[PDB]
Amino acid sequence: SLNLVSEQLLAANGLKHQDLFAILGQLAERRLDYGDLYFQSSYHESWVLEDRIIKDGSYNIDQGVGVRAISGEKTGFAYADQISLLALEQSAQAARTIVRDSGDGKVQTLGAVEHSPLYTSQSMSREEKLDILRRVDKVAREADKRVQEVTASLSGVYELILVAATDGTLAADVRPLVRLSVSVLVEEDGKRERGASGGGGRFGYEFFLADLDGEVRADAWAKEAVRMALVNLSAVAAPAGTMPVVLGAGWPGVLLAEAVGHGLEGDFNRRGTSVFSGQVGELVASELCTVVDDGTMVDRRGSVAIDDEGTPGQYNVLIENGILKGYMQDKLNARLMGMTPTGNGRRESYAHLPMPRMTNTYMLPGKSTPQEIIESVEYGIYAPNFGGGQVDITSDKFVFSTSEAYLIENGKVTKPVKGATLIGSGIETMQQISMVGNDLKLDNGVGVCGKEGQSLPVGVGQPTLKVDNLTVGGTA
Amino acid sequence: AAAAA
Amino acid sequence: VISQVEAQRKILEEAVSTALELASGKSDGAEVAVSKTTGISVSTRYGEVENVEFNSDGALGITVYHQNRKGSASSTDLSPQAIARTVQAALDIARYTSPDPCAGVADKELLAFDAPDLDLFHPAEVSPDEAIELAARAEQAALQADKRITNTEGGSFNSHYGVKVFGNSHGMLQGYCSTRHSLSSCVIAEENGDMERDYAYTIGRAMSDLQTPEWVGADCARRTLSRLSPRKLSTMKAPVIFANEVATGLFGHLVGAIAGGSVYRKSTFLLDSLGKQILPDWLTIEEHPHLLKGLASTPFDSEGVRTERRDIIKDGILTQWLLTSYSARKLGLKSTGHAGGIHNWRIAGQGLSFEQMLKEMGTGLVVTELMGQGVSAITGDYSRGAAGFWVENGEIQYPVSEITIAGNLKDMWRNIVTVGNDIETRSNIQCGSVLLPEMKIAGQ
Ligand code: NA
Ligand code: NA
Ligand SMILES: [Zn+2]
Repeated sequence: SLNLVSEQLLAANGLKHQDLFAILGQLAERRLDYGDLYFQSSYHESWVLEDRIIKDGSYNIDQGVGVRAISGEKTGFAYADQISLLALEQSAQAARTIVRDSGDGKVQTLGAVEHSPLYTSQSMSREEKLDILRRVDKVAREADKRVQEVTASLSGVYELILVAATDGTLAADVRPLVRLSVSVLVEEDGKRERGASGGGGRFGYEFFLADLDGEVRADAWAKEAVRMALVNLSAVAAPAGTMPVVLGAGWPGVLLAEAVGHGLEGDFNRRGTSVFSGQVGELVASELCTVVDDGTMVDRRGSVAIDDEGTPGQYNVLIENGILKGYMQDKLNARLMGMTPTGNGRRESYAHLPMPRMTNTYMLPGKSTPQEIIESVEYGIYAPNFGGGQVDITSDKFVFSTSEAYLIENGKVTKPVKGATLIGSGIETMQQISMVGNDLKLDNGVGVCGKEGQSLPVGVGQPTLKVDNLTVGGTA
Repeated sequence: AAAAA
Repeated sequence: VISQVEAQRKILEEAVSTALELASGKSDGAEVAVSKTTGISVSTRYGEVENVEFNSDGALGITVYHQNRKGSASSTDLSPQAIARTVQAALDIARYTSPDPCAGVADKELLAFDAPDLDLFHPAEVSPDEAIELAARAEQAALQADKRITNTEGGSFNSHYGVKVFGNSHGMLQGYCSTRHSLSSCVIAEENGDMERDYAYTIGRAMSDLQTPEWVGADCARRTLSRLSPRKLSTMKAPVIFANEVATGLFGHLVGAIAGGSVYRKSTFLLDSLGKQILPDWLTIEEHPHLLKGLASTPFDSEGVRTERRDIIKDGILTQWLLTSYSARKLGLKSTGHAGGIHNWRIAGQGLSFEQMLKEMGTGLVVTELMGQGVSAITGDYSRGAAGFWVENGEIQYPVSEITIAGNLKDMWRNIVTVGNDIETRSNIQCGSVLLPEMKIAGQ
């Protein structure tokens, strides 16, 4: 696997392992803690169905090398949209100017080690791909006469990476990723609404024609987009104020993944700018709460067989029975905090710097049934789906908008309600969790996380859970 | 610090 | 720098001509866009260099058309062999997509064959050390302001130049150069265990248009200290002022609601509002695509179509949609030159300062920062997280946070009371603060 990637990224571009030694040597002329070379090539394809036809398709290619020189807090960085000896030399000579002082030159010998495989290394025909989209269109339109528009898309990426560093690290990965997305519009008596579904992971397109609880997966997802659209078409104004909120299993995990997960990234905590800074050993959550970030999940969108620094993905317990245990790291922030790498050093591409980032972030299951949770609420909201939102990790605020939600009245789910924005404090919200369900699920393969302008594929999850008090931004 | 589906 | 840029421009013009000629024998039409961006991005921490990043980014994109079938491809490699591969990839896709008569190269009569020079290019030779000193001065000025500033997210400085060339199979081939420079800082203050963060910035096409580093740091400290010890308001109904910096975004929600893509699909709450008075009868929104040095000025849109001076809103009335070639064709209309977005919006003040607006409102909420999504394109429903200040007796009393503001855009826009003379001048849309009579505030 290292051999196969090396042939494509190095040998095919006129490079050998001794060229890596020479360029790392150029970096180590300066007084540095670390330097690395990061090689990448990818191909992306898409196909889109709309207005009952195959309307569009695209094919996008990128390739390049990025070079870093690191001393304490400091990083110098340069890169090129090509893989060649000249690009490496120019990039290294720019990056190393971060420090003027001479170094001892003593790098560690490059040596690769094994890691666990987490995903495979046209697999389907063009007409078979397009038949997935045609099937989604047919099933969605057949589901209800009010369905007027359907947009369905297929996206696929095949990515190769290789990293070599002054600490001896030599590592490679082969990364597939596919996504099916469906959006529908419904109309009745001049009123219109929309609904959406989809997912995927690190495998081929055949996943979309496999079984999901007795039906073809693509059919199930087409029907779900229609179901969502019709709920929204019927929904009435949401109430306003502080009340109990039951968050559904799966994608609603984005709210705490974002608020708490970003809060526990090591860059913020090393600088002291997170509300969680210096709090290891303290009760930051209800004793019912255990939160993990898990890079090891076979075939998942959010997983990392290695991260972008060559560190294998790990199962990291962040909060355990309410107690803060520690932080997600990259190599730079681990050194400065006196800690070790965790498998969280990720970069959008060769043209961007790595930093501490999430993989698959989720809360562990507890002892309550979802029915028991709903039956405990006299008046509140049940929120099984969200769009997106935003967080402030310094003052500890999150803001997330519902995409499917209902009143709870006298222990029963009742009327569907319109998009409402929930706002609160991450720590206070975790301390308000009084019931944790036995029904853990992750999202279907849809997560996108942004930090400092860099977007990455991630996972989120949780069981059903009860927040005793949370501010709901409705109108009624 | 902004996520979505 | 100027010799480097002209060398890049020649290479890019050749890349466009090469791609079009390779496409010409095997397609009915084609569109090609290329760009190159180069510069530096630096940061500081406690006034010392932190990051130094050298930027160099290229891109080529092509769309081809045959029998009304479309296909697209892109590459960051601009070698002739990579261009050839990219053209072939787009042609291969268009063999399999379906005929769609609204797709195709923009109408020849609308193209900017002789595009105007809008003076967007003002290069600077700033060394990494010079860049670091500007960022350090800004961060240091903020940190020195007050002993309650106990942490930092750093100083930042960016300086870049770009070149863009567009061509198509009607014979258009035009390009232009541009620059952008910016300077910012962000610090953290604390009071009684509660931390807050805020930032300040300056931006321009020329270095000599920027505020000083000391101005940036002073503004950053002022903003950050003003946030300390906020209250969470109780649930209520009250008047709301959108401060200038968020009022621009309030008008910004119009763009999605009048975009041709949403109009032809019937996915906008303004579907039945062309020619209707949706804003106050004294309010006009002016678009100015050809302002010299303008932050969002452009000599042609992303399809090569000419950009025009237009009043999108005139005396409260919605006068037009924002169309591209495809959405115009769906509606039986012509492109309005909006492929890639809007091009400098201007809204005049009605005479009052911010202070005078506080006095008029008397008691109510000022919002200065908004968070989250929370705006429905199809219904107009609005619910966003907010931070700002509570006002009583015409005076700011304390900062507030952890609240939402909610309403519907149709009612919010129609009932605007006034717009201030305190114009925000660093953005695409430029206006002052905006007073609304009532919103639903959710809190305790
Ligand atoms: Na393992
Ligand atoms: Na031709
Ligand atoms: Zn995120």
